[PDB]
Amino acid sequence: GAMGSMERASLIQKAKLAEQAERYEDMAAFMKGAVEKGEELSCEERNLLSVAYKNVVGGQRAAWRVLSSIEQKSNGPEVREYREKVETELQGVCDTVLGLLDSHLIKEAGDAESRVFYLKMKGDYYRYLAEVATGDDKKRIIDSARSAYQEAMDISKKEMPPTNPIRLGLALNFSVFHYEIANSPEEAISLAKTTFDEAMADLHTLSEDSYKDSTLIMQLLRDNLTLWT
Amino acid sequence: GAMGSMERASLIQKAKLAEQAERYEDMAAFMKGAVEKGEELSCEERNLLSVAYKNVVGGQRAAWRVLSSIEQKSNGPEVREYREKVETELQGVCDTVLGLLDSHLIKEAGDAESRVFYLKMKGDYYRYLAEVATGDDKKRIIDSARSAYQEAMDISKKEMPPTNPIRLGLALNFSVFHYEIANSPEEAISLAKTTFDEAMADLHTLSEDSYKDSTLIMQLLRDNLTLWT
Amino acid sequence: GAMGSMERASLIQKAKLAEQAERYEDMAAFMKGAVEKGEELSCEERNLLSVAYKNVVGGQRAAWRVLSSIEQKSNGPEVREYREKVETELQGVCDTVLGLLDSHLIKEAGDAESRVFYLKMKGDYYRYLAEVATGDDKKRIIDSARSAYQEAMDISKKEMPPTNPIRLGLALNFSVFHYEIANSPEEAISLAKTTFDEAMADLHTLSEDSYKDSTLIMQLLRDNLTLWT
Amino acid sequence: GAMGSMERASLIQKAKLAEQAERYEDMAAFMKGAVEKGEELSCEERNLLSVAYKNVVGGQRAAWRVLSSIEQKSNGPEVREYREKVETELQGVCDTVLGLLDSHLIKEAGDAESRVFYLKMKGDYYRYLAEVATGDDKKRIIDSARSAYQEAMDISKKEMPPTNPIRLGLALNFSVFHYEIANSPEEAISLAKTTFDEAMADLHTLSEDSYKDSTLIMQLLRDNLTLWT
Amino acid sequence: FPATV
Amino acid sequence: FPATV
Amino acid sequence: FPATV
Amino acid sequence: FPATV
Ligand SMILES: [O]C(=O)C1=[C]C(N2[C](C3=[C][C]=C([N+](=O)=O)[C]=[C]3)C(C(=O)C3=[C][C]=[C][C]=[C]3)=C([O])C2=O)=[C][C]=C1[O]
Ligand SMILES: [O]C(=O)C1=[C]C(N2[C](C3=[C][C]=C([N+](=O)=O)[C]=[C]3)C(C(=O)C3=[C][C]=[C][C]=[C]3)=C([O])C2=O)=[C][C]=C1[O]
Ligand SMILES: [O]C(=O)C1=[C]C(N2[C](C3=[C][C]=C([N+](=O)=O)[C]=[C]3)C(C(=O)C3=[C][C]=[C][C]=[C]3)=C([O])C2=O)=[C][C]=C1[O]
Ligand SMILES: [O]C(=O)C1=[C]C(N2[C](C3=[C][C]=C([N+](=O)=O)[C]=[C]3)C(C(=O)C3=[C][C]=[C][C]=[C]3)=C([O])C2=O)=[C][C]=C1[O]
Ligand SMILES: [Mg+2]
Ligand SMILES: [Mg+2]
Ligand SMILES: [Mg+2]
Ligand SMILES: [Mg+2]
Repeated sequence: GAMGSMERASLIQKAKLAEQAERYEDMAAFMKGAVEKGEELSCEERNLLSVAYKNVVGGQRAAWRVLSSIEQKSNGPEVREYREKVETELQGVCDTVLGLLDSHLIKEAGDAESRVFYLKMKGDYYRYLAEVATGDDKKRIIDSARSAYQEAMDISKKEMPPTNPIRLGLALNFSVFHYEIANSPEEAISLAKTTFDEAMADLHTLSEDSYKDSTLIMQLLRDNLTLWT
Repeated sequence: GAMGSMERASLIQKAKLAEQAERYEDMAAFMKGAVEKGEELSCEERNLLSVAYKNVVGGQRAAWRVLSSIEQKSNGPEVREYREKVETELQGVCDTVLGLLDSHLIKEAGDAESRVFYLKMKGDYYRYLAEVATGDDKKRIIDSARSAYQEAMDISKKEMPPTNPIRLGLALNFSVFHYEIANSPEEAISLAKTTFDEAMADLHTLSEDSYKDSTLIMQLLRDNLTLWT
Repeated sequence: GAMGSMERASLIQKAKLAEQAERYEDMAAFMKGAVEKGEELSCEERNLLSVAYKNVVGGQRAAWRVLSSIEQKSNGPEVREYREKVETELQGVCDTVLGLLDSHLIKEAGDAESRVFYLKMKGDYYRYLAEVATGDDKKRIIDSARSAYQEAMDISKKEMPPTNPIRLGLALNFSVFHYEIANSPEEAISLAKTTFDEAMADLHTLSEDSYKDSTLIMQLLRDNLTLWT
Repeated sequence: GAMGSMERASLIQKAKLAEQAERYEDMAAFMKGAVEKGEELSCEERNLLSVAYKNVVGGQRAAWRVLSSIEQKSNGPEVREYREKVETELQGVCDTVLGLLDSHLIKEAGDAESRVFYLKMKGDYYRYLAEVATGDDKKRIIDSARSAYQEAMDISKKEMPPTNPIRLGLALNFSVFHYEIANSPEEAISLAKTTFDEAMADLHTLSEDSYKDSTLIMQLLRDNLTLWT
Repeated sequence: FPATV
Repeated sequence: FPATV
Repeated sequence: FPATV
Repeated sequence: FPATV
């Protein structure tokens, strides 16, 4: 790989520089290189990886949605061709993330937090593939996303408090999956409300290191429930 | 080239789609491909080219400034290495634009507007090279930028009204060149004030197609004069 | 009056202090006192008067609209009582402005600009009375507003260039009167478009002292036409 | 009083309408009338009273600061006269609030929350009087504010959890009093840090009804400490 | 609401 | 769109 | 100015 | 930074 000759510690350092420069493609490449050194990631490093790839795929998703809207309103091959170009790049990034998860990061060992974190990522990037998939392949990608979200939920419900930001973010995203991907708005609503209510009931479990993240995601759950009711 | 098999009209169409998707690297590539078909650009196409490359190099410049600031405050090789990586990419984009200008776009013929437009671009991209240049090469890039700005000024002063947005934008940018690149804040201030004052004195020359652009740039001249006095 | 013992020049000075403090009730009281010294107002003083009373009545109008909305959705006497309280205060301010216009400011003499300015104010404050009026009295207030707007239009069309900010603002407001008060959206649209188009056709008449005001109001005309089409 | 003939329940209802209309002078008058019916206020009613008067005096304070700045930079009697006019009105509102607190609201009985709430108000409005006071009277108003803040602190420390929003807001404001009024930036900093740290240490005491208020004020404590260090 | 000045 | 993190 | 509530 | 276009 292009990062193979660089020290792991220098890759992490350069990922943090790229974050500060808002150079998220660079940041993702540096963190992919660090992952490939084969050592487990710390919590901080985990979240350098995730923010980098989320920003890359987030921009591709926003571009795809713009072109897709132009395309469906148009009903010359140019809009379809360019939408397909962006779609191919987006699928490539998702396949890169999913391969790193399967090949290096997901394991039968580590924090409960660690396994939930990467399993949530797997559900998310299968969801992004599902947003652009068609026909025979869509409903298979859906099943893959569901099984990763569900394994993550099973672990988080047993090993993490109901205010844990990863547990909350997982449920927020799984709830969106139900609504936008699986056409089950009632499962989406039930999960968001249950997650919010169980966080309130055990609000005493907020952690002084992460309570701002917890309460932020609790509002996002309320936001989606407002949007959906 | 990768765009060589695509119709010129499809390249323009896809540049406009990429603009709407805020995919400015794609947009620049499509417009480079269109330029290379060898036909002169229309006014609209001119400004698709310029906005595309300005956004690409603008992001590289902002990243370079962030890393450069971290670097100079740091006084490990990692910050320098990454700043040099970004710097090399920025120089590559500027060299690409300058080669297109010299090889295809700048000509002894066409609108006065056309020649001023591309000569302003040449001054600008030599200025961006100057922002990161050192030593022997800096002061040469400076001369190249100056001579392109000055040729553009000579033409605009003879062939365009003092409210023309290209004439105004050229003078705004040339004034910034004087201040930030040539360490001549008094030439910068004198040019900005003269340009503003001559626009006001002949304000009756505003065009119904572009007066909003003219008055916008007139305020930018005032803004810089406020910043500089 | 409470301002009767204060020098005119001190009243103007204190109106400007109240403006800077955003104390618009005070500002209006100071300018009413200055008007009552019996000397004509300068252009600057004219616009201290107008901005002061516009801010006072603007706040009363926004409060009235909030209460009125609550009231009509409610279909206890409390909402009606309080809406009537605010309505009475709003009518009192409008009656104060209209009495100053009739008793002191409107005259058969002075700038064309001066007479148009105050006649526009008369139309405006009759319009604000019309927004809360009912039945027998509404359609009379409407006629009063119309005749003041129309006299102002007649003068402005003969004595002022089509880009003059007062002429433009008058037509903007008269166009809103047609739409919101007189239930004539086609007269509203025709006037806004004619005013905009005639400003563009004679854009060379923009004044270096007021062109920013002119172009601002030209966009407001376009905004309303967008909203209405 | 002007509100004497109105039912208490109608006064509360109209205070809520005035809040929605952002008519805070009206809102304060309605709540003063309700207080004067002689029944204790509920928590909700307490906070209708406080928000109403805070908005009235907040606008007077902002106007006073603008005029005071103009005045001290000016070193004609007009700026001083108008600053004194605004100052007199501000003192009048503060005296009105302090008289309501002493005559009706502060009591040797009720919630710990209730007594802390009104004692915090007493400290606050003595602080606003102190901001404009001079000489012989300033340092007396200071003592009055201090003794009310300190009684409130003594109660809150014994009867309320360290995350209670009233306890936190009291300490935030008392900390500002130390810094801005009593020229004791080290007492200000020590109190803000102690309050924040003790809230974090007992973060498990956040209440599901008010945790958003608690965490908001915890950030305000951090904000002031950033500003002050 | 529509714009007025 | 609905919120995700 | 410093924050108060 | 100063404004350019
Ligand atoms: O990895 C862990 O164990 C772990 C990580 C964190 N966080 C936060 C976080 C929250 C949820 C997710 N999520 O995916 O749901 C990912 C990251 C975060 C965020 O940017 C963020 C915070 C709020 C809302 C959205 C984004 C950090 O940079 C960070 O470090 C907090 C507690 C943790 O336990
Ligand atoms: O090419 C020509 O002849 C020509 C082109 C235009 N413009 C504008 C323009 C103004 C100045 C420059 N400049 O470089 O100084 C470039 C583009 C523009 C902008 O985005 C823009 C407008 C205001 C401020 C900054 C950017 C257009 O998209 C566009 O078409 C207007 C009149 C013209 O004559
Ligand atoms: O009085 C005159 O003769 C006269 C006055 C001015 N203006 C402007 C103006 C424009 C239109 C109206 N209008 O009512 O339509 C009132 C005031 C104004 C504004 O705040 C303002 C500017 C833009 C948009 C809205 C408000 C000034 O403070 C001022 O002085 C400009 C040219 C003038 O000729
Ligand atoms: O009265 C009580 O017992 C009581 C009252 C509340 N609050 C909040 C509050 C917090 C602190 C103060 N303070 O003065 O410090 C006053 C009011 C409030 C706010 O607007 C607000 C919230 C956050 C920041 C600033 C303003 C409510 O409208 C309200 O009801 C929450 C818990 C309570 O126990
Ligand atoms: Mg993060
Ligand atoms: Mg452009
Ligand atoms: Mg004005
Ligand atoms: Mg409140």
